Amino acid sequence: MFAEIMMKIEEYISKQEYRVIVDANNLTVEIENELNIIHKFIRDKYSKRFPELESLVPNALDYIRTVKELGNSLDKCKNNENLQQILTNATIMVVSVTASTTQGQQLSEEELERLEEACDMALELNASKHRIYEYVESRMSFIAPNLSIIIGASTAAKIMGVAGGLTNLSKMPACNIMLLGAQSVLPHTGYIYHSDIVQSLPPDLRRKAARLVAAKCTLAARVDSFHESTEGKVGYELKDEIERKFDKWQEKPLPAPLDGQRKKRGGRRYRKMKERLGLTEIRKQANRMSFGEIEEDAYQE
Amino acid sequence: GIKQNKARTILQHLSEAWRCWKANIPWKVPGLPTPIENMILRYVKAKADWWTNTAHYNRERIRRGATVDKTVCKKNLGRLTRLYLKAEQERQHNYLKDGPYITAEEAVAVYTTTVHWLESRRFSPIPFPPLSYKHDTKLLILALERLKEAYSVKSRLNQSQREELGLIEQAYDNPHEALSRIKRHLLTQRAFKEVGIEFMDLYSHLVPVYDVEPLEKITDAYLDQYLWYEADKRRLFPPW
Amino acid sequence: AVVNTQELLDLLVKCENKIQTRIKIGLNSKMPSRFPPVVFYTPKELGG
Amino acid sequence: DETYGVNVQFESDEEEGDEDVYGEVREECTLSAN
Amino acid sequence: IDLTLLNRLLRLIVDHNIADYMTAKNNVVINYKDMNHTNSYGIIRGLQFASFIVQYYGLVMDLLVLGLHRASEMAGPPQMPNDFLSFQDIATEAAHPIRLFCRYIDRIHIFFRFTADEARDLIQRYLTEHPDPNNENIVGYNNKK
Amino acid sequence: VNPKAYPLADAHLTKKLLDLVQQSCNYKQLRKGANEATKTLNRGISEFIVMAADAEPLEIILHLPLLCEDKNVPYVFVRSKQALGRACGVSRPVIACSVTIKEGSQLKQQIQSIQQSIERLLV
Amino acid sequence: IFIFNPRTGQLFLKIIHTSVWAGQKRLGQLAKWKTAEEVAALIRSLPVEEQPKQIIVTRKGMLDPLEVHLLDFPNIVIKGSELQLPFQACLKVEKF
Amino acid sequence: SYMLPHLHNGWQVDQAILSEEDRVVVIRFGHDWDPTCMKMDEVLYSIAEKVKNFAVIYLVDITEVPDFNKMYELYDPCTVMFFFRNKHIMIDLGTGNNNKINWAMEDKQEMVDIIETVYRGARKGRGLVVSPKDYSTKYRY
Amino acid sequence: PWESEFIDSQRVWAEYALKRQEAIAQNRRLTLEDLEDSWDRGIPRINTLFQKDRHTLAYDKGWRVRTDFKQYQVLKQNPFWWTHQRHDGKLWNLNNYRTDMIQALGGVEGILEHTLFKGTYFPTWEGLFWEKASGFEESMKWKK
Repeated sequence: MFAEIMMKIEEYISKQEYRVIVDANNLTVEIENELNIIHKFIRDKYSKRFPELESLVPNALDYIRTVKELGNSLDKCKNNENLQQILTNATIMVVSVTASTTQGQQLSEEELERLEEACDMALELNASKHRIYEYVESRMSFIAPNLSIIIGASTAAKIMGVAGGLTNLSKMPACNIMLLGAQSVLPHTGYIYHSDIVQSLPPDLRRKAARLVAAKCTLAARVDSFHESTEGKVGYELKDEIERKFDKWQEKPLPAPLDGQRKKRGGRRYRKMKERLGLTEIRKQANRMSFGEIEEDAYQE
Repeated sequence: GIKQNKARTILQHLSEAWRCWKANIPWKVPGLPTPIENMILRYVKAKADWWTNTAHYNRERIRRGATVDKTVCKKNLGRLTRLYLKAEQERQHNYLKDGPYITAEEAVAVYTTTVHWLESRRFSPIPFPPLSYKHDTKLLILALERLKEAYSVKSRLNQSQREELGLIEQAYDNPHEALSRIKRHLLTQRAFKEVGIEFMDLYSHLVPVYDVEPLEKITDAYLDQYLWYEADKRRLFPPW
Repeated sequence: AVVNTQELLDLLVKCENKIQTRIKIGLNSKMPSRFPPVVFYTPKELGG
Repeated sequence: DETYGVNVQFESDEEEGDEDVYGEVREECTLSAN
Repeated sequence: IDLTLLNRLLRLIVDHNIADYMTAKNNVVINYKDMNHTNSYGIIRGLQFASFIVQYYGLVMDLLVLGLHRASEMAGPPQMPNDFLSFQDIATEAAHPIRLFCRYIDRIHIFFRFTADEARDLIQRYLTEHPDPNNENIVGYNNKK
Repeated sequence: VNPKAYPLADAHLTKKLLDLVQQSCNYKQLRKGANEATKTLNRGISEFIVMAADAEPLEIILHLPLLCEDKNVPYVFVRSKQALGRACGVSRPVIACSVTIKEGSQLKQQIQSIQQSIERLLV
Repeated sequence: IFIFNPRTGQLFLKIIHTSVWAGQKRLGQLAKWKTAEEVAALIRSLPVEEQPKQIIVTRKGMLDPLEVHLLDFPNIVIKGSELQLPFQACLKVEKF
Repeated sequence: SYMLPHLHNGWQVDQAILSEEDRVVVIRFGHDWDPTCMKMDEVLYSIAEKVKNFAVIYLVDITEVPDFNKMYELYDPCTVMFFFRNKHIMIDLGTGNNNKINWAMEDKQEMVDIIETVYRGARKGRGLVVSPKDYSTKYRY
Repeated sequence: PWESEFIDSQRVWAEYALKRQEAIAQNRRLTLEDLEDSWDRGIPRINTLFQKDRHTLAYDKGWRVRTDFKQYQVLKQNPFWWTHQRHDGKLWNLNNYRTDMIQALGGVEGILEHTLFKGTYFPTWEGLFWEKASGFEESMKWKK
């Protein structure tokens, strides 16, 4: 699949219809969980050498680069310029600290070369994913510029593909492009609920924001179903409107003490006016103190 | 020609920079010119040093037992609350800078001492409260009764306190939607709302007083009653 | 421990006279001579 | 019997001293380190 | 109270979701009128279960103060536990300098009894670590005035 | 106006159009909104679509002519969205309205006459 | 509400509908004061020659709301009864 | 600073009192550099737009406007006099004299309640109102 | 005194233990007629045995640490931070303080000579009552 898709991607970038775009996007969002598969394999196989790099480097690609960096030899947490390109100096400090006390046995040569080619194909998958991302953002900014500006060009390509192109994306309403890419995880959610610009806010701020991004991008979809606003000014204006509303959702003298004219009419509304708050009270033995007696225990109050 | 419009505004800029210093929030006016900004910064530093000094001096006056009135104590308590929260925010940021102060081997020493105690005691750990837990209505009634005891009526409670009374009497109405909501919070809620702080002004020292959001107060009160019941049941706390 | 602490018994009558003095200067700002204890110590049911 | 037609009387009753009505005393795996 | 250490210590005694709740409840924003800061180090002390967190963390620091051996002598065996100031045997009572111990909320009261040998060995260990050539230990000595 | 707004109703026709849209708002035959007009065109329950020539940008309803050629529905552009919005009984501007079919409703003769009149406008 | 005059036999029986308290969302804190306010509205309806000056409540939980709702008429006397009279027998006769 | 306005001669003061028909003319008689008048003007400034629906606040320098010194007995550092519709509103504060305030109160709510009392008793027509506090004792404990 | 409170609490809960086992022998419940001599006595008061909520209070564990930690939740300073009325009972009794206070100030009528009571011309003081905040505006407690 990677050859069939990405050699077409190479042919199309060397020239600088849309089925290759959607197939590339589906490929790369399968690349991320295939990279999760490769990362969990590398986590299980390297933890006999280092059972602590999973908790200290939980990021999958940084873990893959630092266990391709180290291997058997944890000597390379010392004065390492190559590890300084990967992790922070805090993370390098803490993996040097726990590489001083690892409680981990060395690997084989077959185990180290197996993990080495696993990390090398993991970097191959990462660079392939980013190549697909650059191509899909370039060709989606040419195909649908305003939708790519609003949502992000990868999600723009996803909702352009599952709807069936731009000219089917325009003649969809806003209430269906919200649920575009749907299917016990969250219900009535589409591809533009799991977008980064809809997850850039608290979890209860989410659903309404979907309806805000589904509507305006629908307008953007209609705006680039015909070939006007090729520079993307409608997308820029609408996206300023989107995050203006997002920032909108996110975070007198004393009166002159005249008395009342007065209530001079009674009954009707006024009995309800007092039945709200100053209603028919006890008016007996709740407002009284009973001069002689002590009814409670004496100083309980 | 310009000071007949501008002067009131720069007094509001003075008072706004001082309000932003008292709040530990950023004060940068972009349209303010930097010599005027530098003089307001200077004013705020002079008033800051005077304000800190007069808060500490009035506190030694109050704590020593010297005769003050209500507005001096009220004012002093506000000054010391903002100073104590500046020091507390500096303490939190020093914790975020200087790491956990307890070392990893120090933490596992404390931790293994605790696991050796709780293994020595044959301590069965307190489980999550089950769905038809036998005492969950009892502990809920004790929790809401305890939260109700916090209200003696001067008769005037604010919006949040009468909203707390409404949530308590609602949890009195249907205790099982309350218990399901509490167990949902204990399972999934990890981000919460801002806990209000103020300080009970005892004159010897300031006692912090925390106002938690009332749904969280109900979950915390049931959790408190549950864990204390189960830890007394499992003899977690030795008689010392 | 109150009956054993003489400093607390002195402080207790000092604070009691302070409360009574605030009551008396709520009555009249001129501090009286020989103010009757009956207005303080009468129970609240009987008016005090 | 049907007994159709039966009065109700909503009252603010049941005020007492919060002691017992009849004045009676009504009475009724572990952690392991490896 | 380190909330990472408090989380791990609470996961011993309570459910892990209960402990995660109790620790995440202490890592919230604390707010005065205009000002607010994230409370990441300490406990918030006015949560309703903070009474439990304090007595449990205080138990952990009593195991630091007493040791597991003297804490087990003081608590008794788990089958027949002791009450407050009681041991199973008077030999169990006299088997340590620490005779009595009462942790309040944060106040500890530790009653010790030494022989001449135990006292002078403790004094010699102290004056080995903190020597006092000046008899300068009398100055900062708090008394009950 | 916009040259892509086609066909454009003149003053007498847009007076009849807004009165028919007002009557359809009263008879609950009207779906306001470009998304609701798109929906009732897709469901095929739309008698006719009116649109607003002063919608900026126009292309957020210019998919609706194409839908009105794939569903055989008459479409026509009103001069301004404010008059059309007030003609739907809302104070907000509405750029696209769908007068829809109902079970033998009494506007069917007016709707048929306006359909025959606004299919003469696209010429 | 059975308002029985011993002397003139004029029984003012007020019909109280089901819809007054089928959906009222209230306690007896409406009920006592409601039967009191309606018998007071009967008193306000009649002229002063036909208004009573002595009112006897059968059930003892009504003279205290009758004290409140009849402060426009301090001339009238609201006493309880030691003898209760079976006006549910009026309900039992088919006509009433 | 003292963004409260100033009367610089007797005409400005007497026409500032005569200007208001439904608001209390609150006049501070004192010098802006005096510490007592500085605290009193801080209190009057912090409530000047609170009580603007029923009061107006004017500052008057004693050196600049010395003609009211004999009649109004302006012999203390700050005095605060209250007028309503040309009538001088006296206040039984408990200080012994009812005509002026003559010290600087530090509570701005007490000044709001004193102005509100003067307004309520002056629209009712009293020339003497009673303060909702007794200022004979300084209430320090 | 506290020493008296603890020896009477010890001996009175001892008497409750023997009375409880002899009332379990007689199959009945401990009534108010036994345990009437033990009444305002005991550090958990014997009063607390006769409460309706008592069974509920058998599940309120750690309540004293809770009342101590109420000072970090409630701004009102608690003078009874150490006890609760529910669990310990009322550990004091000032009813005879009030009676001996009335007798020390001169009796009821010896008190009332210092008052405007005889100016009210009430023939006796027994059937009287105050009106706590009724005033002339009908209290008007609730207003803006």
